[PDB]
Amino acid sequence: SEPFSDKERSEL
Amino acid sequence: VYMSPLALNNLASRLLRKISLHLVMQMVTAVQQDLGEVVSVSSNVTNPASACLVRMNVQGVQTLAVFIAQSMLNPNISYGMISGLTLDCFSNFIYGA
Repeated sequence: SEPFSDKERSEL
Repeated sequence: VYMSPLALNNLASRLLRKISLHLVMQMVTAVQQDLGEVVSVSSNVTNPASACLVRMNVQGVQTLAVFIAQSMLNPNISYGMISGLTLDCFSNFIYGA
């Protein structure tokens, strides 16, 4: 639960 | 490509569409809670160290990385405009560093 991963170039 | 606007615009257009970075970061929270301990944040005192721990967002890292990325694929498609270049910005160690 510590790391939340991000795919970048995301329109959140 | 560098001779025709149209041709270059398409090069750039595609150069950007392809960019994809995959990063993993800790919880915005936990990092605060951690430095918060390392510096001893008095929830009453306003001081440099304490203040910066709030302008800490994830979106920033996204934008920053993606930039670092394209800026590395082809130097002739785009430029960046740095923000906050005050005359003596360097006297603000954080920004400076």
